[PDB]
Amino acid sequence: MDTKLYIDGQWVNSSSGKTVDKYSPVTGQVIGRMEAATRDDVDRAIDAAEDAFWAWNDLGSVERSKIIYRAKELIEKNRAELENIIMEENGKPVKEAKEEVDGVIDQIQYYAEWARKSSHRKIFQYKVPYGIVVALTPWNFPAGMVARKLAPALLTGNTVVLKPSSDTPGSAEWIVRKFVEAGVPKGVLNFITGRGSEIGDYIVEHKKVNLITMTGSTATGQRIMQKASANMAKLILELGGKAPFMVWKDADMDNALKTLLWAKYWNAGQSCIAAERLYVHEDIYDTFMSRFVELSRKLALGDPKNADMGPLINKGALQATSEIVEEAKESGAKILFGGSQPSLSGPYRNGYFFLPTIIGNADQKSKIFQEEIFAPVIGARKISSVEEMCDLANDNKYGLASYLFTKDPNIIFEASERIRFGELYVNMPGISEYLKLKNIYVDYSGKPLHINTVRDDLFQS
Amino acid sequence: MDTKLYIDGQWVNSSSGKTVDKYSPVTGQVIGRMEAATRDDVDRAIDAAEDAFWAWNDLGSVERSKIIYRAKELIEKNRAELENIIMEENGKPVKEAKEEVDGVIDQIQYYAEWARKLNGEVVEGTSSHRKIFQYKVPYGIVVALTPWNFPAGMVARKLAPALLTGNTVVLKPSSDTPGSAEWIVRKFVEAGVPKGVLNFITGRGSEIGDYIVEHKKVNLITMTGSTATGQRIMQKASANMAKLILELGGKAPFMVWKDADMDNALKTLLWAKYWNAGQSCIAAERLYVHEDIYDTFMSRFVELSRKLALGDPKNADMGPLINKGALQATSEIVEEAKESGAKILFGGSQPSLSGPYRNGYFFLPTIIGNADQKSKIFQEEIFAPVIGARKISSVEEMCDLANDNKYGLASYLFTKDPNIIFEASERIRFGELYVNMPSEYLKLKNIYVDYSGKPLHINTVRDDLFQS
Repeated sequence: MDTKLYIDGQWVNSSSGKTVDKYSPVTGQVIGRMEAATRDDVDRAIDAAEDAFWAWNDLGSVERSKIIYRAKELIEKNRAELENIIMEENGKPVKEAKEEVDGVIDQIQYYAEWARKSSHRKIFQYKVPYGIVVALTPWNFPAGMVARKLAPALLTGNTVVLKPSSDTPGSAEWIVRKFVEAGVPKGVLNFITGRGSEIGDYIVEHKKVNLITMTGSTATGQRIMQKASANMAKLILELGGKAPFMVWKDADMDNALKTLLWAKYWNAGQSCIAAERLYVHEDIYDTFMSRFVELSRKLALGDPKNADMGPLINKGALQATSEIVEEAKESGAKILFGGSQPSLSGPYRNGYFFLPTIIGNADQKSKIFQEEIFAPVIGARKISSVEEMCDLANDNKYGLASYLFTKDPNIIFEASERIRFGELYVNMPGISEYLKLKNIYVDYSGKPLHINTVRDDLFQS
Repeated sequence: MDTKLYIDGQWVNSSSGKTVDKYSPVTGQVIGRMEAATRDDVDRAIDAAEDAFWAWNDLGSVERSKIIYRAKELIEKNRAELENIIMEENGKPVKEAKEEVDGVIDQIQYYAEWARKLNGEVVEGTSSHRKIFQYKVPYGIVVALTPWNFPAGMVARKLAPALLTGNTVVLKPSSDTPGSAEWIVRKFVEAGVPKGVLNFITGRGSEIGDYIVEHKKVNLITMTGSTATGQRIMQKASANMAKLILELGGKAPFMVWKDADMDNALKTLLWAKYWNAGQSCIAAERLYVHEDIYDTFMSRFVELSRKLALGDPKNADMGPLINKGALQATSEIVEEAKESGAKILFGGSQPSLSGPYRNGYFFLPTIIGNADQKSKIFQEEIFAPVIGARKISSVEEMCDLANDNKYGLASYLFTKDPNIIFEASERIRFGELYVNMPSEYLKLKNIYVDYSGKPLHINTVRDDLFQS
């Protein structure tokens, strides 16, 4: 499909006339185009948003919620199309796509459901929009993330300029279209595609932007933060991590294995909570590793209609992965399975597929263990004590997700405090952020004021 | 007084040996010294904090609260000393100092009172054999950057809650007001804060400030000060991804409609501009008065200003500016205002005071008319006892004037028309509107547990992989 821009209620082309090609990660062939927006286009979008803001605000939450509900309904009616788009653009297995769609739907529903939800001195506390919201959605879940971003912002009465990832405009565009159909007014939602190397910074630091909501890589987040010093925007940033996966000697093996499989290979490891480091107890280690290898052997790559795991999002990512693997190799590491592209028939051989890759002889200090991978590759390391394990877990710049398999309650308890991570998943696999409080303090006594530091003998005249 | 560093439980000197002189804003003479910490010192402090963190955490909230209470009590016992220090370092009128002290005490009390009240929570999972445990935990190592304008109160605001929530702290106060901060730190130590939990670093920000901000091991930065400084801090923290708590002042419009209670309004204005010589985040920075009363009001204001005494904290109504530099800046601003049309209706210079006080950094209450809405006086933060005034003749116009500003934190309105008040509640785009009157330190972490002890079924993991 060819995607366009949506600026002040119209589908338009880039003002410069430039486009960017969209490649299929399944075939490696161009399958679409998107418009490469200019600074000018961005500005226009922002202006539109500004214009629409007050009107949007005045409609009240209820009306907004109605619209949102309608949009959701529309999406539900045509979910198949969305699923197909997802399959095209990201190569996700069908099941995964379906799941994502479901999630999107549910989140929309949930966000809609928040609609309407001295003695002579009072404080009035209103909760009001921030104003103009810029939404940056990463292609990890190019629909789900959009849903997360757009809905609540919209409900709280903010106007929006959405820029999706250059890799996954299509889904986002579709969503936008759906929203428009549902009755979002002109200027309330604007859609801007384009290479971040040209416009991303500009979009971030623009004079009129009030809030930025973003999910993606840490570096990108950092950059955004740096930029926003110009306009003092409120920042909502989710920036992934390097989740340790810890399996103690007493773990239920099968379950653990399943969890590991999910954690690494769901969306080919391209997640903000994916298993990034494997730590297994020395007593079971070897056996466990084999089992894992065996499991990996059985996963099919290729067509979304039947594959267990999809491709990486683009050529560049694939290349990076390859480089990482090479680095691992050319520094001692044993590749226990995979470590290359698969060998597939027909169009699929030029897709960006990478084999499930498992690495031993793995240095705790190496790139494999210290830098985010975001791909179906993991290094494994033995452990022999709880404290040691904890130390290993904590030895990272990133602290988002973590996983633990054990039946020892004490250990679990201890990790609850010792593992310094935002989520710990044990034996298993926000709306207010978009509102600003304003206070109005009123004194209606009508009596003379007395202020400690102002002498009242100034007012016996 | 000569202040020092507190690093890993010891009072020490700077590693470089260098110090910075502290001037009295009342006399303009050097009255003390503080140590000019090095990068190395900062690093050491950070390390100490890191070391102490776990121990501090393990003590539990209750113990921490106890300590805090003790500290508060100690402060109360010796508040006079603190007051005196404040008077020395900032030249605040005695009353103001007292008020500040009171505030400090109260905030400490309040923060102590949250012990055991931010407990964790247990909520339902996605089945009857799944639970999600939500603990509230410290961020870790906190850097606290306190300003000079409320050099005790701000410290109190920063240190207490952080300490209670189980964070360890490296405090750097303003180079203009180390003494109060130091005293507070000492008090805390006396109360029983353990080694490394609280570290105190003084030093010129031009050397170390950036370094302190962007250090690898820092988890949270809490700061109050100027907007530019805040921006800089933000920029720096891209290096370490620290959680930021920033309070950055503003340019508060002061609006007086035709039906205002005159006297009260005047009093409020006086408070707003001249409290702490206008050196406050929510101080009156722009004056808008209704054309029907304007002239009279202005005179009245002028008259009031005439009556305010400057000089010694023991008897003055208003204190000096914090340093020579600030004074100079103020002077420059005034000159700019002059050399571009403006009528100085009163003041506009240093006062004429006897003895040592004439070399202090006092500036007269300054009131300016013929004031351009687009000028520096109306668009850039002043933070001094100077204000420009402008007529208004409609509500909409007034609103527009108010909103025409880069910085929007506080605002004041005097009127008896309810409709107007209502309208401003939505039309004035400011965080606080004063009408006819003058957990951040905790991180949530989740633990998801499945206890079923049964085989898991995950849509995308085929169970036919485990029929062998």
